Amino acid sequence: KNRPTFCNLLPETGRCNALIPAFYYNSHLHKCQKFNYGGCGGNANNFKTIDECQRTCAAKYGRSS
Repeated sequence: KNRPTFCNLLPETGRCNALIPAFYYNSHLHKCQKFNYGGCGGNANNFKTIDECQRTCAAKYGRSS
């Protein structure tokens, strides 16, 4: 019943940091935001780009063919 609001949740890199296309939605920004990740931690809020980040936290767009 209705999705969660993890988009507001605060993820964790895992005491690390490295250039990686990690992306998630920010309510204050009302859009997606890219964050840095390496491979130590990782919370629910964490995608690979604005695409998967827009269909999971934002609305749905035309993506099939």
